[PDB]
Amino acid sequence: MVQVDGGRFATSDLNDLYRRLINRNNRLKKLLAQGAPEIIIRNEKRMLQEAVDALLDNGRRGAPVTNPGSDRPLRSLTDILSGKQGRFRQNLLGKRVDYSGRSVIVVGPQLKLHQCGLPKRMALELFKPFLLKKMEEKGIAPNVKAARRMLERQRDIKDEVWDALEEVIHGKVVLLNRAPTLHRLGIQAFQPVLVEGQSIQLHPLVCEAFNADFDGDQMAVHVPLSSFAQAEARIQMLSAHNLLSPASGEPLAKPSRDIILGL
Amino acid sequence: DGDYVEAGQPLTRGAIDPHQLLEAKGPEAVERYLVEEIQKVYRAQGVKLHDKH
Amino acid sequence: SDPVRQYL
Amino acid sequence: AEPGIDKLFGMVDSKYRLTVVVAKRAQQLLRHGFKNTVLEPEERPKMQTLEGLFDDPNAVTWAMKELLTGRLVFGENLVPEDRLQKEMERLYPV
Amino acid sequence: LLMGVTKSALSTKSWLSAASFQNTTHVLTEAAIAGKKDELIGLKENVILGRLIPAGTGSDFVRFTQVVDQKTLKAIEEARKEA
Amino acid sequence: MEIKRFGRIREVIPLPPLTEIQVESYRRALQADVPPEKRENVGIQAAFRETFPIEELVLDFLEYRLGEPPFPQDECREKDLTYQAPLYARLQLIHKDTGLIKEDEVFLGHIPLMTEDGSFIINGADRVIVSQIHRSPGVYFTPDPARPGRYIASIIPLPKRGPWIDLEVEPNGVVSMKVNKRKFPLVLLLRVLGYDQETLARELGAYGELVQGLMDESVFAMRPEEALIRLFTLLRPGDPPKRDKAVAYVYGLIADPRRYDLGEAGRYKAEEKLGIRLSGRTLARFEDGEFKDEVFLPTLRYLFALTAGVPGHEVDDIDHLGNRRIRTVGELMTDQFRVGLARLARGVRERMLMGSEDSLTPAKLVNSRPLEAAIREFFSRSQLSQFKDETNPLSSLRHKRRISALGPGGLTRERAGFDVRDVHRTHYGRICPVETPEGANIGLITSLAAYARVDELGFIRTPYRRVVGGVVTDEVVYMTATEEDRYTIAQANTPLEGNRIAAERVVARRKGEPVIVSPEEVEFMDVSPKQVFSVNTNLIPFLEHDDANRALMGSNMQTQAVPLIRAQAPVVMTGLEERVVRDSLAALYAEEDGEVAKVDGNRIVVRYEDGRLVEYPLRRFYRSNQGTALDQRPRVVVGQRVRKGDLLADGPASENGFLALGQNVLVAIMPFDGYNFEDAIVISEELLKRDFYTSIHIERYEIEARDTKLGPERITRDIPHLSEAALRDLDEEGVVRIGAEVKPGDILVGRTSFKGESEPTPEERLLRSIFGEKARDVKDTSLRVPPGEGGIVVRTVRLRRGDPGVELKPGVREVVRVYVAQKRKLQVGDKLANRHGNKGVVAKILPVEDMPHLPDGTPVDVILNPLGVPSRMNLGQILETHLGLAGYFLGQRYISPIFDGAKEPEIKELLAQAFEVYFGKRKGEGFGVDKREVEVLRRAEKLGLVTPGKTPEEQLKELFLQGKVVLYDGRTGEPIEGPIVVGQMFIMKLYHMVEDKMHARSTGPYSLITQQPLGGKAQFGGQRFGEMEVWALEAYGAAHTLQEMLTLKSDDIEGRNAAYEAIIKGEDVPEPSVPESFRVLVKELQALALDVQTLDEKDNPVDIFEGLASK
Amino acid sequence: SMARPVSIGEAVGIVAAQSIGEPGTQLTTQGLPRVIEL
Amino acid sequence: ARTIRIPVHMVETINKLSRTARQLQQELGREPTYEEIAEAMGPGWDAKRVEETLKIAQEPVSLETPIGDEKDSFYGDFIPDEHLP
Amino acid sequence: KEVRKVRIALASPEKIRSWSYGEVEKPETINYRTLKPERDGLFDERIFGPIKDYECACGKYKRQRFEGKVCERCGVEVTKSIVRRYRMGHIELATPAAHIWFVK
Amino acid sequence: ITIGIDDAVIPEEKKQYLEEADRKLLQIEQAYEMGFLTDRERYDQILQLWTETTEKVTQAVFKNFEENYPFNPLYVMAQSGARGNPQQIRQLCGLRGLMQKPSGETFEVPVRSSFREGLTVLEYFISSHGARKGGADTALRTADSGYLTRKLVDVTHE
DNA sequence: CCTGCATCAGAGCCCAAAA
DNA sequence: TATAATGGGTCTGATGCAGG
RNA sequence: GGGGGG
Ligand SMILES: [Mg+2]
Ligand SMILES: [Zn+2]
Repeated sequence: MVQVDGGRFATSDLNDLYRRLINRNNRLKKLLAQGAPEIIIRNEKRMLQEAVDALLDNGRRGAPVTNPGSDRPLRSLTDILSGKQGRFRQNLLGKRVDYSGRSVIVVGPQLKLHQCGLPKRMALELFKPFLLKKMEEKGIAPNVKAARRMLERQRDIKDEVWDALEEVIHGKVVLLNRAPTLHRLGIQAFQPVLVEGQSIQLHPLVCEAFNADFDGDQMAVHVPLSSFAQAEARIQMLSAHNLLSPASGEPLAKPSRDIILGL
Repeated sequence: DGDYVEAGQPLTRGAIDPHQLLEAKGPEAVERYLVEEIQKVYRAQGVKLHDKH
Repeated sequence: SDPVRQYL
Repeated sequence: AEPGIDKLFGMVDSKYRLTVVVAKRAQQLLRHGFKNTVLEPEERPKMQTLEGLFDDPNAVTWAMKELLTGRLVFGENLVPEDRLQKEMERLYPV
Repeated sequence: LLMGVTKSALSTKSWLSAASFQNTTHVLTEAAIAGKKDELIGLKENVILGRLIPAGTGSDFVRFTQVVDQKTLKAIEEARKEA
Repeated sequence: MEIKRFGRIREVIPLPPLTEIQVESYRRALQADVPPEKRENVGIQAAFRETFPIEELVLDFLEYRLGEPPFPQDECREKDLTYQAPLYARLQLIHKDTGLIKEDEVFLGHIPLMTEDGSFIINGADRVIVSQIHRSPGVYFTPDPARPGRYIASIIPLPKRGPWIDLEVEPNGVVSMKVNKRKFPLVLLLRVLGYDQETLARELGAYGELVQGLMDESVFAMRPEEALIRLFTLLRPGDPPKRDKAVAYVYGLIADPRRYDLGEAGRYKAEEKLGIRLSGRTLARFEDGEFKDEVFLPTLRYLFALTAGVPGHEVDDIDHLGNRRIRTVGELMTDQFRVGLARLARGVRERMLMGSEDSLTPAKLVNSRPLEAAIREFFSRSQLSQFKDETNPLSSLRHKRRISALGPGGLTRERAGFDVRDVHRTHYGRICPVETPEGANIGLITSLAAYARVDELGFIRTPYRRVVGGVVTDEVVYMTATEEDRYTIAQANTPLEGNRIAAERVVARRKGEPVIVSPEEVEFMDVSPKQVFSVNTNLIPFLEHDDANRALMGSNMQTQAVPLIRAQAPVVMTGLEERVVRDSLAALYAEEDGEVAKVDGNRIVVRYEDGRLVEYPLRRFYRSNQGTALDQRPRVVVGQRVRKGDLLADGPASENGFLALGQNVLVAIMPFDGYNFEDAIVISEELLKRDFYTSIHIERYEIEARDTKLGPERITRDIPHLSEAALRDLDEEGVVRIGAEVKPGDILVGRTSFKGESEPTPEERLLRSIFGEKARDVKDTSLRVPPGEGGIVVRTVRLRRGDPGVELKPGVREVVRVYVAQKRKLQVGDKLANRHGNKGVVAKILPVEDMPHLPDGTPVDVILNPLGVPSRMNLGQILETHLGLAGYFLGQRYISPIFDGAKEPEIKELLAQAFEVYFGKRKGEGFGVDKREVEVLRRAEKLGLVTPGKTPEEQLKELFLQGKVVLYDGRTGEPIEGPIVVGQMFIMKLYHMVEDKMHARSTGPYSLITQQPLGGKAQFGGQRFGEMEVWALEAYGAAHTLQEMLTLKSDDIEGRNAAYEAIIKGEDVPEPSVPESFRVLVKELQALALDVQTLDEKDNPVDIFEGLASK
Repeated sequence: SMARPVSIGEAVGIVAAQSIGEPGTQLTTQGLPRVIEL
Repeated sequence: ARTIRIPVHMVETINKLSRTARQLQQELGREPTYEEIAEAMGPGWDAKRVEETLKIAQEPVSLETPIGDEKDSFYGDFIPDEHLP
Repeated sequence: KEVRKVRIALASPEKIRSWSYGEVEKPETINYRTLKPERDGLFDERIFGPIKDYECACGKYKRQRFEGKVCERCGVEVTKSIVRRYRMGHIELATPAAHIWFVK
Repeated sequence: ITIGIDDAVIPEEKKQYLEEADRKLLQIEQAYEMGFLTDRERYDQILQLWTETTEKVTQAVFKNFEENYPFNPLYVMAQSGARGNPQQIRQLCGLRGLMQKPSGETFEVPVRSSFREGLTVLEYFISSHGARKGGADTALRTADSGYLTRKLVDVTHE
């Protein structure tokens, strides 16, 4: 039960399912002490069952319990666990993550196969903690807390801060993903090349594995944090180290479109 | 007419029920049938895909 | 099957 | 492509063992401030700033290069893990 | 016995695998009755707990591999080769 | 410039009013401009005449009236108000016992009004109600899938106005009725109607094979009253079959003209199908004490004869556009109105049975709450009430003409199959075959065809010309799909000499089937090619040359074209771009003839012949729903002489009254160094220099100051511990000054909120207790600019409590709105498209010196890769470029209608006339053929492009007639080794712009229960790494990367906190801990009474709650 | 993908599922339904 | 009947305020202000009290309320957790 | 120790009570004026833990020196507020009810 | 490399192949009204004729290119595998060919136009049915495929 | 024994999603 | 706490069931 | 089972 922005309250449906149960239990205790006839106790007891039923799996047996003046079935414990939106397939086998971003992709013919164009403004957020530490070593700010204060306002960013970021990302890779991720190459690792501009630059040869075109596709960026994650990316996931289809064994990164045409 | 048929050999034209085939010819025969009958589809669409998978 | 109807 | 990536896959029986050796080595280097490196000053990976050349901060780069030299030993049950940790912290402070 | 992938998937020993697939209540009720223990053999089980999966850098084959330089390696062997 | 129009088709009637589907529908429902006695029984009126009189005392309906709106439209949009009229109703209470009559006019609340352009204003936001296609009520016969020689008759009423009925003839031979999912023998219902064995035998009997099979003796052993009770016992297991009780239920399901409504179209379809006349819209009646059948017996009669080849009996195509009808705004709203009225009636009867049966008036008896809620529910939350698409004028015109098969009374997911999404032969001329969504909604959402109109019954009709003998009259007949199938209909492009058909064999259709036929057999003829397609599709020149799959994208994307400050009409138009602007109600026209008195940035005043001085104010820089600027510009000067219907101001994305969705640019079709790859687009920096593809966008920011239990929020310039640099551009009250440039992080409106019992922590008390500053009463809650946003502040609105005219929702002292504007220059990542479905992102902007250029120095604007053409098969863009080349040098624009257009020879004549200007200028000016032009001509003659053995002028002209020119690479000066296609193309800047889409997050907001990052750019969300993404990491075997995703980068709280601390300290990130969403899973299974236990290798329990959950 | 003996630890089942599923999109009892039937 | 329980007498006042406003709106042909209700309620009532009473009378909304579209979005998903650092 | 296995089993009514920190006796949620949780209701701090870290309800004991104390006046344990995610309550049914999973 | 409208080359052979197709078609019509063939048989023979005429015009399109215009952009893009395939090119320079009714049965009347010539509104409409049916097929397949993939991961993940 | 026959649990991903 | 009032307003495949 | 993008 939380207060939202407006001072309004927002509450989980389980509270209403519990309230129904609690009322009926308490009423049952009262009806028993007052020695109600068997017809009345029977109605109360059967109502208690239905209340337990709605709490555990609502709609399973009988009419789904609804909030008043809405057709929406209340969301019971079973609904929380199960389904596409359930606890398992939503919060357990997949999650939203930190250190990630997304933008429109653009072709970057000049890139080497292991590279991508990464907007500098994206990289500053994605690497923000790394940038704060480095900003203290070269002194651009007295300490970590003050350095963060400088990035809050966009006009307060000086030009030495961009050079600071270049030092940070040295040799590190990022992950690019384009959904749907149909096979393991929907994610590949790239060494980012910082660019002005708001677009991600993608190497032409990897477009086939991603099934990416430039008709407006977007891709997601992720930053592997640990030395272990970074190693995994550079060795196992780097685009240049995966050149052949794991399915057929045939070359995946191969000439296409203009490249074939020219040759 | 007058042909010798192994156990689990199709008389009719059509898809074989894998289960009838498992009882008649045993596991290896069913494995053979499944992998090939699947590959038949992918190949017709020009999809090179290794049988191992 | 209908709790109201049953009680009635 | 990672420099000499083909030779690195050569050194191991399974590519995933390469990654583990590299990743652990990079962790060793960062914790001890690089002073346990087997590289010699001209073999040190370098990084170009606006100021000029400095040591490459990326320890994973260091570790792969070190591995290529042959000066690193990898395997299982080489030393109790804890015993290794104290002797290294003795040779190369933190 | 031959079962399609769906039936086969639901029949695995791992109840965490099966219950995250489909038929969650059925899977979960039969598991709780049986007092089932998930040994965390496969991947989905470990993903759900946020563990290090038993593949790639997580396979037990490569997991414990140690690295040591000849300089540090010898600097350990000599003290121990004595009484 | 001159405008040369092609095409030989003389179009008799012009397109109908394009929003008439909206305007006429609602006007028809409200009848506000009709005097009450003259109202026809339809819409609101019919609803009242349905809910009343209310029986026990009798409450009767006299008449209703609609007032004037409390606030005008602009005011409603400004104040977040609904644009609506007060509804009143005169009611007379009659006492069935006494004689007493009390009459009063009761206030029922407000009803929303439609604006002039066919849209609505609901809570300040403009909305559109999308028409809904559905199965027409009536009686249908479909073949029974089970028995290949039998049929099922289905009786379907209007949605929610009755049950579906099925009359299957079961394998035992007796005719069964299926109602509300229950089956029984149909004979039983027949006896209830008062039928005797003779009537069924005498009526039917001819089919001794079927008529005798319906006959069951046990049912006849009882009079109509006993049979009525017998059926009820079948239908309601548990209700005592009391004769008044049973009659009531059966009456309500079948005979009640309140609970069962066939359509008005349903009644006609029934009368026409069975050849009978219905006295009303119900399947039966209660008359003279018994039930008298209307529908059931004729429906049985039609079914039996068609079960044995009797002539004149057919199955019905349920996807035929004669059997599927549209529910327009008026009908949809009236259904919700009828529901709200019936609910109010429950209230009347319950109040007419309590508080003294005498001391009651009509004003006290009526509670309008159920009616107001039903109407507000429809307008606010219905699936058919949508946020207006007003990106550009065409967006809203198309939106209003959309047809949805979903919503309350239509397909669901899972529900909708293939038959419905298909393009039916009857879609011809009625529903556009091109304009539909790609993906899951394909075929469910469509667009009204251009010449189509919906008749009073709800069937879409299309115009055709009469053909008598061989002479084509000018009389046009609008036909439904059913009537069209009777005749033989000629194509619109069939040759004519005068009014006579000039060809001996014509191309025609009979029931959609194409057929070759002689002029003696020709009954009608198409009005125009425009009538087959939607309005968006009709805007695609050379459409006959485009593959439909790409034309679809062409249609849809014009909806997404952003209004440009320099917007121009395309150099190749279809001739519809004028009508769209006029019907859209974006521009501005002269009412009568007159003289222009005044012209301003803000206004235009016209003095007409009438003498009246009419002032037309202009809408300037208004922010649309999608943030594109709706802006009108004056096109006339003081003293200009105007006629009736002449243009005064241009709306957005219009140029001199023609639809301008984009700009005309000089394009070269050729690969360019891989910046062209896979539909990416290369553009010249010259476009930005001259402000092509620049658009204004306004974003709205809002903040409330409210009363809290901790004290009032205050909007103030005093914000704790902030420098004057941060507050510099804020006015006295804490609001940013109009005209300031604001960038991310900047304060827009200062606000303070009182601190919770977190009233500064003891750690914080001591720190403050050092710098001699006491910790303040208020904290800084100021509204700031989001990452990536910002612009110039153009407007501020402040609404307080205690200021004249304003009252906010309870508890809120004051609301501030800040309007921020941006000039958006085209940039890398922005999306462009032409009308043929070529779409791409700007991948490179080259400086003018790198652009391929003509010999005479003119650089091209856009370079489009030719690899986009052949697989896509959209060639209209190619002809558009060629005709565009001629127009660049001849200084002209063209009108090429669809399917009656400019053809190749005609474009060639025009191209020849252009070459003289491209070249003759040079030959005079004292320049001859270039050296490099010879090299290309050499290479071109190897290609079979030019005739060998001709002068260079002759050969260049041969290339120019193929639409190709010599092109020099600006990086070298050397020519392109071959001739390249160059010309003028119309390209639009679509609404998808990198500025809006770029997003990144280190850490940020988390969700309440799961503690995983929130979603979406507006929440500063994290990206979703889903099941398939985890699979990717698993197949790579990147175990540590994956674990980071599952723990430190998400819900492992100790880990994510610890990891951040490590990075800012330069340490490596720590090994992760248990993800919090797993603990949630555990506790939720305990809530289900399941014991979930984490065990070690020794099978002892492991506590993942670290003692917190154990006593 | 490496044209060489598989490394111990490669998650092969997942690679099998991704390899089989990815083409599913482009497949026209002569198409994808037959694959599912098997 | 209420997730946030309200004292019985207070519920009676709220219903009265509602009842009153419905009367005021039926004669006026429009929604009354806080002041018109406060007058209609008699002595003791100012506009401020009508507003405060309505704030108190507000019922919470479901975290599982669909955010429109009804397919894949819940209201609770847009609510940050302000408690945990 | 390290987690190697996950077991799921039926819960006895005894064990369900072994989990519970209190019986929820009232349908109340939070007090309409103070907005603090109503005692013995669904959000009670006496059952599920303190709303504020190391701070009791009435505020007699406000910091970590008493981690583990249960306030005599208001009855709330002083520990991390995080426990409101962990500690279970229970309802004592007057007559037993079937668990629908094992029925339907 | 560019694409102008003249780059889609209608082969001279087309008119011949069409002349052959119409005289053949008339002979099959005579056998219906003269009672040699059934209603089914007449339709079946027409489809066969037009399939083969289509194939003929394709080879003619590609032969005319290889022999007389081997560097034509369409030809070059198609042959190298840069873009395009024979059937798409056949629709550019040849005939569009037989189209399908909304059900599944093919129309007897083909689309004789090519995108270079431009279609007739009736040809355009006849063609629309198949485009839409394909779009709905594709839309309904990705869900079936997606679901298929998830089962496979779940059965093999360990 | 076997077969209808019903009741249940499935139905692609990521992003704007305009409440 | 006192006239009397007494019965409601989609489509598919798998699996476990009462029935010729 | 759902307006727009891929
Ligand atoms: Mg794409
Ligand atoms: Zn206390």
